[PDB]
Amino acid sequence: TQDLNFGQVVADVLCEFLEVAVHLILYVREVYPVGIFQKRKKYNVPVQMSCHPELNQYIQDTLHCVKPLLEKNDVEKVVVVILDKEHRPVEKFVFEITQPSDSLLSHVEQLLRAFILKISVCDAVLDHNPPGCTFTVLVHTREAATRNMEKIQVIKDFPWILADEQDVHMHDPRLIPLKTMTSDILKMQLYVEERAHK
Amino acid sequence: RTANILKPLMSPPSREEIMATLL
Amino acid sequence: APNLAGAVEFNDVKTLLREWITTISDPMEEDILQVVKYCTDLIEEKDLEKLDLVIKYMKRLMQQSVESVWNMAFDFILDNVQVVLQQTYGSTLKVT
Repeated sequence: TQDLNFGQVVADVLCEFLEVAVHLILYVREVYPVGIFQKRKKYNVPVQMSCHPELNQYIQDTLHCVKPLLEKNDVEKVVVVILDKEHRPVEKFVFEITQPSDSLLSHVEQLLRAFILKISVCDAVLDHNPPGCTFTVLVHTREAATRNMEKIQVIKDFPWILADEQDVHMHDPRLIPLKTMTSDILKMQLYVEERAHK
Repeated sequence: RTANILKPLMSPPSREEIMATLL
Repeated sequence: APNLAGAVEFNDVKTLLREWITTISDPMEEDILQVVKYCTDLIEEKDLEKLDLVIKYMKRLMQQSVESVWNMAFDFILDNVQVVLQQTYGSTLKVT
């Protein structure tokens, strides 16, 4: 049939999906005013995307650095951490990833759609978050390897550092699974860790 | 050990900062 | 991979639970333990969505019973699930 194949499709599909999910999470958790968001269609369902260049550039730079590590399946978890005014983690949206095309590639599209839908309504299964919140992103690699750090430093003005306990530690976290998908080429789950009392 | 955990050095614009509509 | 008495597919696992919970009256400890084993296997196999749905489904059925035996069966099951989540994921399942 065809010989033209990207080979790095899965990583790009994941990166693209992660961007949409991050935008949606920021919307439903009200980390930013609904004003900067514009309704859109992704995976054939409605999503909310930011139109703010500063924010968009931050999210894009972040995932671009991640991409290379995804291409080699060195990433165990990608986490969106919602922080309150005191800069303490209050919520964590965890994407636990495991990487074991054509129509089958659209198959994952259908599978990823379930995660988007779950995020859209997670507002219900979670407790309201504090006022002045912001966020950060954490990348848990499968193994502590210098190669991972090498690969991630792909943008001069956007460096990465090793996280600190104060960046990840959350008080009495409660688990809230949202979606688990299983299949060849991609096994992943999304769950939220929520501080017991906000 | 948090030896396998990486994060961006830079912080994203705060919701407050965003309040300054520059589009 | 994880299964409850041979049942793998979620729907099969669930129907197995309803049948058991709504028709026995005096559940055997061996079967209660089998359920604990299944739940801990779900944790190990990284299928937290299935764990959440099953805990929620058993909770509905085991508590909506005047029969305290099921009330206690559920507490025991959740209890051993939480202890394992706390050490593996570092958190406990939110149940409400």
